[PDB]
Order: sequence, then C-alpha cells, then structure tokens
Amino acid sequence: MKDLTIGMSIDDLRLERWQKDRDIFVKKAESLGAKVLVQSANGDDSAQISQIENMLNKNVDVLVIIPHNGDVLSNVISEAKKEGVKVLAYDRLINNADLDFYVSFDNEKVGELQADAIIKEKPEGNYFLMGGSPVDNNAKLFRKGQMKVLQPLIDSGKIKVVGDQWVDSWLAEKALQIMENALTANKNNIDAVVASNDATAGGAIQALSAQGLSGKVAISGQDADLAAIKRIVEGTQTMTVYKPITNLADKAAELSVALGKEEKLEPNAKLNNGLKEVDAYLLDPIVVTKDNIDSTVIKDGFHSKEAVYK
Ligand SMILES: O[C@@H]1[C@@H](O)[C@H](O)OC[C@H]1O
Repeated sequence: MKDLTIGMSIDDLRLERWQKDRDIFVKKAESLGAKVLVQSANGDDSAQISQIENMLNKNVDVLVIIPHNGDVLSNVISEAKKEGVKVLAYDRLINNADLDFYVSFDNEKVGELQADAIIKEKPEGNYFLMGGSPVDNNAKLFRKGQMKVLQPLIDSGKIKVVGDQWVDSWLAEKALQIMENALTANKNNIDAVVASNDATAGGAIQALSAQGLSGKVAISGQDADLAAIKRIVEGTQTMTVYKPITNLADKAAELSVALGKEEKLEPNAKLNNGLKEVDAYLLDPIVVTKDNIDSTVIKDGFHSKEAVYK
C-alpha cells in the first residue's frame, strides 16, 4: 500500500475556528497513517499559490485547500491535476477549478437560520446586512439564505434595509469601522444587524456599545467563538450558529484518505462551481441561543462550563 501525504493549504489563523480545524484534521489524518504538511497564507493570495506549489513539489497525493480567494486558484489546481494530485476543497468552495470533492456545512441553511432568529427578535424595523468577505463563496451563500427569509418582509414593507456592506477578509476591525459609520449615517436608527460570523458581530458590537446600543440591537453570528457565547450569555449577541468542527475535520480526513486510495466516494450534494458540478458532502448546522448553550456547546465539550461562565 502506497504511503500517503496530504497537503493542507489554509487562509489564515485569525478566526478562532481554523486552529481547531487544522489540529483536529491533522490528528485524524495521522491516525489513518498519512503525513500532513500544513501551510497558512496569512490572507495573501500569491502566498497561498506559492504554498500550494511547494506542496506539489514535495509530491503530495492529496491537496486539502481552504481558499482565501475562491477565484484565484484555478491554474495552480489544474497543474496539480496534471500531476495526478487529488484536490479537496475544505469549507469554502473554489470556483472554476477542477475539484475532486468539497466538504463543508450547509452554508445556505446557516444564512437562513441567522435570519430566522433575527426576524424573530425584531419582526419590524431598520435592518443592516453585514456580509462576509467578498472573495469567499460562503459569504454569498450565507446571504442567499438570509434573503430567502428576509425578502418576504422587505416586500411587505415590515422591514427596511438601510445598509449592506461586505467585510473584507472577515476582519473584525473592518466590521467595527463599517458599523461605526453605519450608526452615524443612520443617526443610530438601526434595530437589527444581520452579521454573517462571530468575529464581525463582535466588531459591530463594540461600535454598538460605544453608542449605548449593545444589548438593544439584534445581531447574528456563527462559529460559536467562546467570546460570542459569553456575549449571548450577557445579552449582547442574539445568536450564533454552531458548526461542530470535529465532525467536519474528521470527515475531511476520511475523505482525503479515500481520494488517495481512489475509493468511490458517497456525496450527499453536488455544487456547480462554474467549470463543473463538484461532488460534495454537507454537514448540518446548529442554532445556539441563550437557552440551549447547555444543550449544545457545553454538551459536546466545544467549550467547558468553566470557560463559559467562570
Ligand atoms: O469565514 C467563514 C467562517 O467564519 C465560517 O465559520 O465558515 C465559513 C467561512 O467562510
């Protein structure tokens, strides 16, 4: 049986979740006898490219990529394919690429859950939509799900959208700036903020808190960062979407190994990336509110009750 090396290329380690993605996946893939190389581009596209090429040069059998920019990797991926390398897209889809497979959560469903919980908290009023990174395919999918829910209420005029901004590279500080400016331009007449992840909600909430609005404006999130959990506890963030990282990382590990033995995979979705429909496996997300923090995140050991409350 051939030895297997997996090349893992990741965006950055700024969002709390990616550390756990990387560590959990390495541990698992190593349990299955693979050697994992891992490299972080720290948000630089050209750097990502170079790192993927470094790994191709080290003759990895499988590439596991978390793209910074899902539109800039087409070429380097086709060069991998010429060399017989299997390519698995991790969490964020890569567009116009010769991908073998894609593993992620139902990201459209995530969006919808976010909006569902916010129009529950604030059924009428002024709404600000805070998109994710404009070069992450997931940011568009979150929005797409958000809208499915939000649209019927826009069209009945029960809701009014008073801003719509995407936050470059998911940075919390760019989210703060955007929210700071939004509040100003609206004279603080915003009722709800559909923010697409925890790091950016948190950005926005510091802006809200500067105006005495934290706790009074409904805001969404995802990843269940420890900080976001405590905010939900304190009444500052309405909700977050929990995405069990262990289950995703474990499945990607299993899939990496299967692609290396050329096994027939079992997809449960197919996603058109512009070049082709990519076989995909999507996990189900979980809504976390103040009531079920104990049913979900502490129950799974994602965060300990000591971390959350003490
Ligand atoms: O950056 C996003 C991250 O916060 C979310 O958890 O997973 C999808 C990514 O696009």
